[PDB]
Amino acid sequence: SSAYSSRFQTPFRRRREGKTDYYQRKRLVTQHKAKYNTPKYRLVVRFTNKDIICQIISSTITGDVVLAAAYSHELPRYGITHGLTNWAAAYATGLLIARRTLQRLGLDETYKGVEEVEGEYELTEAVEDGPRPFKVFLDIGLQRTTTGARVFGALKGASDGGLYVPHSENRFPGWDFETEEIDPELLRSYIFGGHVSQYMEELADDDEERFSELFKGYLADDIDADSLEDIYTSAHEAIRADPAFKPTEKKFTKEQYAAESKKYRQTKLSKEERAARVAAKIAALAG
Amino acid sequence: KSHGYRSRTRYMFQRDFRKHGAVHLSTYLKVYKVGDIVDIKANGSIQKGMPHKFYQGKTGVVYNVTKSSVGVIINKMVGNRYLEKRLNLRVEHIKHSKCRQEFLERVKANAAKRAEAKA
Amino acid sequence: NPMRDLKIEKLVLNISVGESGDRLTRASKVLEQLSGQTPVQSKARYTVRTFGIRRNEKIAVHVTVRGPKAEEILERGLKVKEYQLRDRNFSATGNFGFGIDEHIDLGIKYDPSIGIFGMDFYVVMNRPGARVTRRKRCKGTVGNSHKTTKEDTVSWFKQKYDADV
Amino acid sequence: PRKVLQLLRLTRINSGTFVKVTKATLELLKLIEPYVAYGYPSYSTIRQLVYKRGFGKINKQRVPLSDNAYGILSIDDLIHEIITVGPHFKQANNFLWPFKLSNPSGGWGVPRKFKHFIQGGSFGNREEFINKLVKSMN
RNA sequence: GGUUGCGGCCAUAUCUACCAGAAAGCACCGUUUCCCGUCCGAUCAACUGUAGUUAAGCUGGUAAGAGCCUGACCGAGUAGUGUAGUGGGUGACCAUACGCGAAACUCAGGUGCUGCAAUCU
RNA sequence: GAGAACAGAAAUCUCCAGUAGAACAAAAGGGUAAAAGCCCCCUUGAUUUUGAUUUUCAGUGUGAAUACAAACCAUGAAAGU
RNA sequence: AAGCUCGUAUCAGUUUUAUGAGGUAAAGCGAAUGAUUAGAGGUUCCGGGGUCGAAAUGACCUUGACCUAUUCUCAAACUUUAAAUAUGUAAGAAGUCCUUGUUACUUAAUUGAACGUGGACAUUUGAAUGAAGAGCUUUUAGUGGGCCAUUUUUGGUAAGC
Repeated sequence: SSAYSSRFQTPFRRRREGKTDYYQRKRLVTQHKAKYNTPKYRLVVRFTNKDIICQIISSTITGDVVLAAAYSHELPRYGITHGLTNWAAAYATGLLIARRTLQRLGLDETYKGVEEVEGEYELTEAVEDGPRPFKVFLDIGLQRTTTGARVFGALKGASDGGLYVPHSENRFPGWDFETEEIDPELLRSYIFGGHVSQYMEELADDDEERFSELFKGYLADDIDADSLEDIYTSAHEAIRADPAFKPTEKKFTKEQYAAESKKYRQTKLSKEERAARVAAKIAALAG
Repeated sequence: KSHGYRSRTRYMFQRDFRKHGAVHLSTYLKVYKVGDIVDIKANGSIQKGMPHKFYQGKTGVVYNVTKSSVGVIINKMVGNRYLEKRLNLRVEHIKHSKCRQEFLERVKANAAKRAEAKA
Repeated sequence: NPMRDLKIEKLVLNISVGESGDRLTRASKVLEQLSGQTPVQSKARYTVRTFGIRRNEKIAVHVTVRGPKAEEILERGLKVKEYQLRDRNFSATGNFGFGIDEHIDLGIKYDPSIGIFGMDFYVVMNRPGARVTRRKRCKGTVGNSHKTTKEDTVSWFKQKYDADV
Repeated sequence: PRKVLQLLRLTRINSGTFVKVTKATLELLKLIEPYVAYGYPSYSTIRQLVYKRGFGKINKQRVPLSDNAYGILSIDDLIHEIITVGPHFKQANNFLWPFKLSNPSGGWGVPRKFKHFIQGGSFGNREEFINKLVKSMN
C-alpha cells in the first residue's frame, strides 16, 4: 500500500525482535569483562506468560552459557501446584530456582558455606551476604523497573538466602514515600503473600477445589494455607532442599515418546520427538 | 589548511559500509594477553579506542593491559631514528593478528618428532 | 473465519481553543467533566497571524478516553449528527471520517449530551489485524488482517445503524 | 633497483654473477631487468666463464685452493655444481668475486643497448643468445 | 519441533504479497484488591489465577519477483597503473617492451541462514 | 489517508499505516536510533593528590586529549558509567 | 676525529610466503547525494488557456505543478564498488612442549595471572639474497640564500613565471 525501491541499506540483528544486544548485554557482560581476567557473570530471570524463567546464565563463548538453571515452570512437583508466577515464586524460583538451587558449585560453596537461606525468612534487610560467590549480578532483561514487581523480586527472594546479586532496598516490593523501609510488607508478599488478603473478596468464584484446597486458603486471616503452603514449600532449597534440576525429569526425555501423529506438518516435528529422535529434522531437514 | 588532531581523518577514521554502528559484542568479549601482538584499527563509535592518527593501521604488541576496558599499548617507532613510542589504546579499537604461524611452529615441532620416530 | 475482531479504539476528544486563560481554562472543565478523566492540554509550536504567537504551550485540550465508555463516543454519534456522517457515494467509502468545527460555550451554559456545540466529530478507523503491536517488548507489525477501514471499518459504523453508506 | 643490484651483488659495469631461478631470485631479476641482462648460462659458457676469468677469491689450483670446498672439490666440480645447481650447491656460488668480464669483445649487441629486450638492444633476458654476448668475454 | 539468554555476518542481513500451523512451548487474550503508572487515559507500565481464541504475532512454504549475494564465463587481460627507450606525432596525445592488474554491464546457483548453552512435547 | 471553529496554503490542535531524509550550541567533517537524539527521575566528577601516555615524521616546554593508581562522591536493581 | 666492547650474535633504502592497513587511478548515477537532456504513462493534485461552458457546474480539456517504469550526459571540496605504487607487521625460530613454586593483584577456587626451579628436542625439512662483523660512547667543523631536469601535480591566457 505504498513503496520500497532502493531500500538497500539496513539491517539490525536478531534483536530486531527484542533482546537488547543494547547497552544491555554489553554492559553486564562488561565490565567483567577485563581489568582481569577471563571469566565472570552473573544471572538473570525474565518471566514468561505462564512459566517464570530464572535461567542463571553467565556470559561468553561462542555464545553465553548456563551456570545452571532455575525457572519455576514446575515449582509444582516440588511443592506448590497452584499460583504459577505468584510474585513469591519469585522468592521461590528465587532461592528455589538458582540461588541455592545454584548449584553444584554452588550447593557446594553452600549447604555449609554461604548458605544462609534465608537463615531467616523474617524478613527485612539486607539481605546481602558475607562469603562469597557465585556473586551473580541481576540483569533483569527488558521489563520496566517498577518499584515492587516480579523481576526485582526474583532478586529479593532469591538472594534473601544466597548469592551476592547486590540487590538494594529502594525498589524491593513495597515500602517507600519518603524514605525506607518498610519491613512488614516484604515479609508479607515474600511469604506468598498478600494475594491471601486479596483472597478476601466475596462474591463470584475464584479458583476451584484449588479454591477448596485453598479458600483456607489461610483465612482465618492468612497463616494456614497461604503463608503455609508457602512457609513449607516456600522453603524449597533450604527446607524441601532439592536439586535445582531438581528431579531433572528427564521425564522430559520420557515424554518423547509423546507427539501423537503424524508428519506433521513440516513433518520434521514428527520423527523429531519420536523417541528423542527418529529421522532428520534438526539433522537432515533443517538447520 | 589547519592541523587539528583528527585532521585529514575524514576517510581514515571512516566507518563501515553498512556496519555503520554499534560494537560487535564479540569484538568486545575476547581476552588480551600482556604479550600478544595487537593490530590497531580505529572505530568512531568508541573514543579512546581512537588511536591518534599516525598509529593507524600499525600493528604492535600489548604492553600494559589495564584490562578494565582500557586496552593495552604496544608502541612501534618512527622515522629519522625509530624512538619507540607507546600508546595506551582502548579495548574496542585493536585486533588480533597473523602470528598465526605458531600453527606451523606446532606443525613443525610435532611433525618433526613424528619425524624423529619416522626417521 | 472469523474468530475475533471489531472494537472501539478510543474516543479522541479534542477542542482547539487558541488562547491562554480563563479560556482554555474552560474547554478544559468542559472536556474534563464530559470526561471524568482529566485534561491533557495541547502545545503551541510556534507562531503567526491569528494570535497563537506563543511557544509550544496553551492552545487546546486533548483528554481522550476509551473502552467501557465506548458508546460514550457514539453518545452523540447517532445523536449529535442524527446517526449520519459523510455519506455518498463511491466505493461506499464516503470520507471514512466525519467533518467538524470547534466546540465549547460555557460559563453558565447547561449540561449535555449534545450541546457544547458541534465539536471534534471524529476518533475513527483504518482496517485491522491483531491487538498489541503497539505493545512493548518484542514489538511488531500487526497481521495481514481486514480492509483499509472502509470495506471493513464501515460495516461496523453501519451496525451502529446509521447514515453514511 | 640500485640496492637490488647491490644485493644480487654485482657492483661493476660489464660485470656479472650467476643466480638460481627461484622466485625470490626471479622477482628480483625483473625488478632489475631494465638495466641488467639475464642471459641463462650454457655449459661451455660456464666452463670458460669459470676456468678463464672465472675463479677463486684469488685464482686456481684444483683440490688445492678449491678445497676450502667442505661439500666437494674440483674446478670441474665448482662447475659440476654451479651448472646443475641444487644440493649444498650455491653456497658454492657464494664463491667467485664473479666477473670483471670484457666489454663486448667482438660484437656489440646491435645499435642502442642501454635500453632493450626484444626490440633489440640489451637490457633483457636472452637465453640462448645469452652466452654469446658473454661468449665474447672473461 | 519450539522456548530462553546467544555469536555471527549483522542487505553475502528485508522487504512485499499470498497461503498453510499436530504435539507441546510464546503468544494473543480474563481481571483491578493490593506494589506501582498515565502531560489525559490499566493502552503502556505492572499488579492476580483460567472464561475464549490461532485471527494476528511468531514459524515455515510459495513467488524469481525487490533487495546482497556467491561463483564463473564473455565483459577483461580493458580501464588504470610499476618500470624503459636517442620510441611514434606540430601538438594533443599515442604505440611497443616487460610486470601488476579492476569497477559497472550478464549468465548462472542461492534467499536472508547458519549455527552456542539450558530446556523442553 | 483521516476530524476542523478565530486556520482557511498552514501558522496550532488531537488518530492512525513504511527510505534514518532529523537532532545533537555553535565551522566542516566523523560519528550516534531501545541511542550519542526527546520527556521525565535523582546528583555536582566541571571533584583531590600524583605520575605515566598521546599529540612537529618528535628528541624542545605549552594547550589540548588517553589509560591507570590511590582517595572522595554521584547515579542504577544491578553489571556499569 | 678520536676511539671503545667482542666476533656470525646478527645486520639490510631487497624480493619471497602468511597477515594487515589505503580510498586515488579507474569505474558509477534505469545506486546515496548534487547536478543536468528528452519525450512517454498518471485512470494524479494546486491553475493560466477552451469547451455542454460561466458564478460551491458536475465533465472533459490545453502549459506548468509531484510521482511512475524510462533517456541523455557530469563531480577537487559526491559514491556503493574499488586498483597499481608505495606502507605496516610476522619468518627460522632461544622457540615451542612438559613439571611444578612463589603473593599485592581478581576469580568461589584445582582462577588465572605475571614472574622462577626440574625435564625433551635446536642447528633446526621454503623462505630467498646479500655482508669488508657488529654494537657502542664521546666530542667538534662547516650548512641553514639553493638550482636543474623526467614523471604527478597548484596557481596563472601564458613564462627561461
